[PDB]
Amino acid sequence: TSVLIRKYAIGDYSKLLEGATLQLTRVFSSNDIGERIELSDGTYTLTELNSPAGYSIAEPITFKVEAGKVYTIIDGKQIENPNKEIVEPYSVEAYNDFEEFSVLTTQNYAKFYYAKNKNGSSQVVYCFNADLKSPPDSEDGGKTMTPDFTTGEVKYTHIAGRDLFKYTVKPRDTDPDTFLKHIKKVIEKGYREKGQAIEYSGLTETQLRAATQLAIYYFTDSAELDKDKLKDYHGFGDMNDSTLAVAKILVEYAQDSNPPQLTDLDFFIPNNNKYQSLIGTQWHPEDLVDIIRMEDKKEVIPVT
Repeated sequence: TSVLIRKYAIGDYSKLLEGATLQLTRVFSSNDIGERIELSDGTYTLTELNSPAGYSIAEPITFKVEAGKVYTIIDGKQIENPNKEIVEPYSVEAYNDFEEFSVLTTQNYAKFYYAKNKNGSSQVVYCFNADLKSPPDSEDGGKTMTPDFTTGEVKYTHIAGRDLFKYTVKPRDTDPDTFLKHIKKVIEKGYREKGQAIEYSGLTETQLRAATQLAIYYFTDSAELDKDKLKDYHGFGDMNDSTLAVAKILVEYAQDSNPPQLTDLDFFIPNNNKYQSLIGTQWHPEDLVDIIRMEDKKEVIPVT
């Protein structure tokens, strides 16, 4: 089974962290794409022999390879590897479709966000960080690559939508597994596909899309589903009463005790920390490989 060892800096996933001296029980230096290793079945340990400058030594990672599957093992618990990522990081395009015009109530929603799948199709995505920059504007609705993607200024890593709590700025939740369940349930009952059947009476596709986006913000950024609070909140002032009631339905479903009906979703992380990460609406496992992810805490010593 193929694995890629990747070193990251906690709180800034815009690039891999190079210069970490790492040891697999092989010694190597963490690089910018990852260290590829084909391994047969057994139990392995990754140890940071030396951190880069300004970073602390991370705890060792124990993982098991067994029959084409990888499992991370932390304190009496064995879980399927949460980190499944594309081999070429920061190489996928996402865009905001400026060609698409459709009102939320009276104004253009103007938040029609998409990611490009490997085969050139597109999937609806939602912003995961209300305060950060939306994916590059595309005047022609994704038909051509934006200059931000082509120049390499804004590109995304496609990962499996697991271990997502770390990407949030003001999470409502305190438990990452509960958080993941909430997110998967909003997506499940929300707007997933152009042309889908909208079952809520009177609602348009754009209105369900908006309600879905706000329901995501409810969990990622602790947005309040209150008309008076939404007045000046990222355009949601234009959301009508019926549409906010559906946002509330999405949230209340997500919060209920039932397990998510879907399994895994695509997620996308930018190579620019000013840009939002994005939660997807589809699942493309074909390009994802097992990552052994290790993350380093930056030190912050007061300059005296």
